[PDB]
Amino acid sequence: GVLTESNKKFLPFQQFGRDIADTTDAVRDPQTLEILDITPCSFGGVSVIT
Amino acid sequence: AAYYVGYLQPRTFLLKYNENGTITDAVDCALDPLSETK
Amino acid sequence: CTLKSFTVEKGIYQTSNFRVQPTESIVRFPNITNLCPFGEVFNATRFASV
Amino acid sequence: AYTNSFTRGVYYPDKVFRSSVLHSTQDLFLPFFSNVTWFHNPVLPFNDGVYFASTEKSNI
Ligand SMILES: *[C@@H]1O[C@H](CO)[C@@H](O[C@@H]2O[C@H](CO)[C@@H](O)[C@H](O)[C@H]2NC(C)=O)[C@H](O)[C@H]1NC(C)=O
Ligand SMILES: *[C@@H]1O[C@H](CO)[C@@H](O)[C@H](O)[C@H]1NC(C)=O
Ligand SMILES: *[C@@H]1O[C@H](CO)[C@@H](O)[C@H](O)[C@H]1NC(C)=O
Ligand SMILES: *[C@@H]1O[C@H](CO)[C@@H](O)[C@H](O)[C@H]1NC(C)=O
Repeated sequence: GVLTESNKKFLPFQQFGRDIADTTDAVRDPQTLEILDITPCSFGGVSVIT
Repeated sequence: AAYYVGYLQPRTFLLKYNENGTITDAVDCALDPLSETK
Repeated sequence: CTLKSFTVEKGIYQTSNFRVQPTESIVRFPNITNLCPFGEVFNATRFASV
Repeated sequence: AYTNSFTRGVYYPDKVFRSSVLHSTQDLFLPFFSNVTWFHNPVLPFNDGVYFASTEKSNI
């Protein structure tokens, strides 16, 4: 994915968050206690206008 | 001084998380039929 | 090559998918910790017999 | 010395952070509204798990 800085606050024993559909989005960095998010890489369909 | 000792069983629970990620309420599944519905 | 012909009518058509490929890999294990006392063994005062 | 267990013994099943989620899980737990043995010494069977609660002020 695409890691980025996050404004979410974890809990001091908690490792990594999840979502409603059981998908991982928030991963804590192991060394630094900064919080990182996950955004999937861009994709889509290609169409031809002719 | 006083102390209480119980025991643990493998029964399905339902948990309710909050905005910060703290467990605030839990419901048993095999206690009474209303909780079975829940 | 999608509509198997040489003439294409006016409209909109879907051909393929657009996708972004990853650039590199980053692995961050937990911080380092309790070492093994190997230097105690080799730099000892005296060694036992066989 | 039987005492009602009320609703206690709830512990975090694993290490995941969910917000406003009603996720339900299957694991070992203390049953709701059970009987616990009030004590005031001997050996006890461990079995699978145990919910040990203590009220004291002398740390003994
Ligand atoms: C492993 O842990 C040490 C100590 O927690 C980290 O060292 C700290 O790094 C921060 C980063 O800005 C500094 O502000 C502290 O002053 C450092 N403390 C010490 C005692 O050195 C170290 O960075 C961690 N390892 C990695 C790879 O990040
Ligand atoms: C979550 O944490 C914030 C931090 O101050 C606090 O204000 C809020 O009350 C907490 N939420 C609950 C449900 O306690
Ligand atoms: C023993 O001590 C010397 C002196 O510093 C050091 O260079 C050497 O690495 C030590 N031996 C081991 C096995 O670490
Ligand atoms: C606890 O023990 C009392 C006395 O024996 C009994 O009346 C009660 O039904 C018991 N509770 C449970 C949940 O078994």
